[PDB]
Amino acid sequence: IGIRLTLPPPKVVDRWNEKRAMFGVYDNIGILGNFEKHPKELIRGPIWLRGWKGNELQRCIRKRKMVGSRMFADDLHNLNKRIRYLYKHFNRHGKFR
Amino acid sequence: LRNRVTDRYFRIQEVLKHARHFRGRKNRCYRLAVRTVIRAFVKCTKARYLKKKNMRTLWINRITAASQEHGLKYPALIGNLVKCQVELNRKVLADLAIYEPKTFKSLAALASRRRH
Amino acid sequence: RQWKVTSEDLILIGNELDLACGERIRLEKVLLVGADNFTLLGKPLLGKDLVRVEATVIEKTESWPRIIMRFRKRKNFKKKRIVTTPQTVLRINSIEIAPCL
Amino acid sequence: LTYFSARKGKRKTVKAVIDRFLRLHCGLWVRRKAGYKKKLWKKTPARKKRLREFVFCNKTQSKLLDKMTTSFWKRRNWYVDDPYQKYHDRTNLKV
Amino acid sequence: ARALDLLRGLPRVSLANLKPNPGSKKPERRPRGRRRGRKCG
Amino acid sequence: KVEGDIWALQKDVEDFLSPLLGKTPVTQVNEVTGTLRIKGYFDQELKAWLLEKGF
Amino acid sequence: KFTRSRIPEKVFQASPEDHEKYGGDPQNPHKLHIVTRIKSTRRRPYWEKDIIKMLGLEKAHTPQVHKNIPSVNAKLKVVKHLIRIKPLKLPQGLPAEENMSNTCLKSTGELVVQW
Amino acid sequence: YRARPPPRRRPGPRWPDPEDLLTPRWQLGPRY
Amino acid sequence: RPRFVSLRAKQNMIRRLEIEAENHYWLSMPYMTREQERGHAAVRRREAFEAIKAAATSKFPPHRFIADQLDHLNVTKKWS
RNA sequence: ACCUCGGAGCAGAACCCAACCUCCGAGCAGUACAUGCUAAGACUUCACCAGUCAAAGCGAACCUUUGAUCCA
RNA sequence: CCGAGCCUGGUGAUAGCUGGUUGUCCAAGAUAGAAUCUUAGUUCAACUUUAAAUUUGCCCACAGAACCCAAAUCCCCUU
RNA sequence: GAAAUUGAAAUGGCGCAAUAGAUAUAGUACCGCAAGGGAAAGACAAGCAUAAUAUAGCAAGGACUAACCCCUAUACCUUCUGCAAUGAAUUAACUAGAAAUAACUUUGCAAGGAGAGCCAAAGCUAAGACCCCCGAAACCAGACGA
Ligand SMILES: [Mg+2]
Ligand SMILES: [Mg+2]
Ligand SMILES: [Mg+2]
Ligand SMILES: [Mg+2]
Ligand SMILES: [Mg+2]
Ligand SMILES: [Mg+2]
Ligand SMILES: [Mg+2]
Ligand SMILES: [Mg+2]
Ligand SMILES: [Mg+2]
Ligand SMILES: [Mg+2]
Ligand SMILES: [Mg+2]
Ligand SMILES: [Mg+2]
Repeated sequence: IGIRLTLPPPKVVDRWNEKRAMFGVYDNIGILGNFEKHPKELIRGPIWLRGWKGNELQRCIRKRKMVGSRMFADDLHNLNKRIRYLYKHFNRHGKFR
Repeated sequence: LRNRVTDRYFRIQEVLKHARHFRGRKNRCYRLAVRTVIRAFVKCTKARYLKKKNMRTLWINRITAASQEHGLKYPALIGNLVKCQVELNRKVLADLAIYEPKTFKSLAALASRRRH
Repeated sequence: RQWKVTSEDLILIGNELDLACGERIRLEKVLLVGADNFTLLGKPLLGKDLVRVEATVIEKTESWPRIIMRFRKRKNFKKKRIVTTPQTVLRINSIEIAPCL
Repeated sequence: LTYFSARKGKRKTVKAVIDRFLRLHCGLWVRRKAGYKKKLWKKTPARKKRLREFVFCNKTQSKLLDKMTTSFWKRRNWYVDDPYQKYHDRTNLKV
Repeated sequence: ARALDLLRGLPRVSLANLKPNPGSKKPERRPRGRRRGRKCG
Repeated sequence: KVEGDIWALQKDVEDFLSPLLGKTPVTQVNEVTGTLRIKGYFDQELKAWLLEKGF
Repeated sequence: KFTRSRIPEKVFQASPEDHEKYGGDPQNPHKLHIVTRIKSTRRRPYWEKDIIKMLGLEKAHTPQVHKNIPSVNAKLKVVKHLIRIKPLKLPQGLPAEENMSNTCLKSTGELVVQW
Repeated sequence: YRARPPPRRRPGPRWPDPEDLLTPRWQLGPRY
Repeated sequence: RPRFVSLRAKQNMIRRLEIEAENHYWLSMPYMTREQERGHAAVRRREAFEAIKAAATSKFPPHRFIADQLDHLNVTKKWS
């Protein structure tokens, strides 16, 4: 019974809408534009992870460092608790030493 | 629930179809069905030895009956046929006993003659 | 194996024979030939001059799926395999004997 | 050790290792012998000579020390008059 | 080069034809199934 | 950085290196990347040989 | 303790009665053994298992030809309770290249060049 | 479609207004 | 519970003992002496180990072909 | 009562071992004050730590029982 | 529900302890010394797996291994 | 676990879709003296009935003309050295391997690599692969309670 008895409504995808059609444009902004701009400057997203990557602990540390003062109170409390938990887990748990 | 299983119906049915002829809830409930289906398949796999073993026992019983009809014992029949270089196997000898009694009579007479 | 055979009989070999369907064949290892009133016994084989048993490849099939399951309790040991064996159905067309005794 | 520090997210160096072992760049670790300064008056001259020596570590000891130090301690250092400059590299080594 | 002639022969290179170089992508091992589940290593 | 018949280069390298080794050297020809990988260290000999060939 | 067994050399000194019984001439001895494993190496010491592997007798009832020389014989002595040894008999001599593919090992221990 | 204009560095010097509270302190000193 | 030895078990043991006695006899007559056999197989043994060493030292990654890389484009081959 | 080390039983014949256990003695004493310094090659108490032996060379003369790191 | 109330928070406390740890198929895969506030754990060793390099490895015939006063073992040309 | 020093530009979803996503239809109902806790839900599965049962037994398998009768067959998981012990009425849904130091593999470039910093005596850069879930008695802080 864990199965739907009707076909789901058809999902139509426009492969040639503007977003898909122009996807990838300016990814070579650096090597084709005399390196005035780095391609990572094209990234739109959270201010604390534009052109940067890390595990959950590093992401949380960076978020606290960069926008911690602007965070809501309980969100910041949750982030502090999460950093503490992730520190304990990554530095004290695991199969490997 | 980013990724959820949608095939569980078919995964369950693959086992339930083999369980459909069981007794009780073993034919309906997957938790019980899967255990009995595994046992059924293991029995099926192991029974290919017993089929061969029982067929030879059946052939030997039938040959013993047919040869006792002619006063021979099965060891005498088999051994003397071997000594006469007749390489008929037990399946064929049982078939001859059932369906060609005169041929089996000839074989029994030959075995007794060889013995004598 | 040894097959007890007569004309028009069907025989199921549990392997492929490298023969096209409808192809005629001579079964060369005849151990026994018998009639209502007499039988001939090879020691262990009858001669080619005496008997001629001919068959025809009627079918080339696979067997029904056979399950091989292994299970050992309390060892997380469970394995399943499905095997289909090639098969050939032969029809025995004729048995001929010759007066070469 | 600390695999991810709470302030930088970086792996930390166990400074007990740095205070005790010298790493040759090729991957060898040199150390002093334990007790080389202890109660020398009751040790034979041969034992004292053995204790005064700089000694290499095992493969597994070296692997442990490599894990316990970060890549900074495993770099090429061109010190002016390093006594270990010649020992920093291996020569005529087959496998 | 003969490789470019082979390209001329072959279908168009698109985003549906791309494949990583063999040996550059190890399979991911995850703890499901008889061999990698249970006590999960 | 090999262009053209990497297999011809492999044959030439084997011919040039077998007298040195006493056996035909074992090699891998990456035709895709245009590289030739030879087991063993022969960098100096191969550099001199390619200089003689004029590359 | 259980250890390797040192068989006294008198065990392997045939008597004229043995010669008559088994039909082998001590002068001009047979060149090759046919050894078959007839007993399981399970429940036997690791050294017997190793000797069986070395002699290539892993499969039971599968004849293996070996030289009748002291080293091979020492190994065979180590595993003599697990094997059957019979001399290889060559009534027509060793096979020639022409009939190398037409040989057969008769159950009597004779390699016949016709089959 | 036509691509949006390529991203470019803002030409000339960028002088943040010191009155704004959100301008970073490093953008106000003599080093900047 | 005690166990007892049957006539069949005794006969089986006797058969095995007879086989072993024949093994003793056939092992009692070496063809060569220990001094004669010394080194008579050395050349073949050396060649066999040379083959083993060659196999051990010839291990290397297999070749890679532009044809193999480019054949993957056929996954989108259609009928026009 | 013992906990470390050494010697003997306790292992008949390379080593290892009867742990637990039995007896004994050492946390040394005597000697010398090159009884120094260096250095090939080895042993090893089944890991490591530690512990042994040592040619050649240099220099004087002309050996028989334990404890790491840190810290002072 | 007091040998020390209840609630919230620190808190996903900690647990060398208990329990659980989800597709298919193949393959390799075994008891073992030391130290340890340590014997319900761990680290090293041994074993184990994968990849790699190279050349010898196992078995062993003699010869050889103590005086005090057994079965076997070690070692290695051959094979 | 620093600092000197160095100096980043600027309306969307490879998110969930009613056990998910907020606890939320709602801090409501309900529970508590109180502080507090805190929901549910809206659009031929199991269980039965049609149709109780037939000697014998992990309930099946080999079969068979034939359901049973014949023959073979000491449930599963986990924990024990191994069988005893643990867990499981059953269905549906949910429910548990997160990552670095090196390595290895595949690219790039190569005595140099890397889009400053770093490494380099073939290295450097990039990617791929690998480190679970539930559970105490507790401790402390601040409230709430005679
Ligand atoms: Mg497994
Ligand atoms: Mg002692
Ligand atoms: Mg040692
Ligand atoms: Mg109360
Ligand atoms: Mg926990
Ligand atoms: Mg296996
Ligand atoms: Mg302690
Ligand atoms: Mg414990
Ligand atoms: Mg909800
Ligand atoms: Mg139903
Ligand atoms: Mg229960
Ligand atoms: Mg009152």
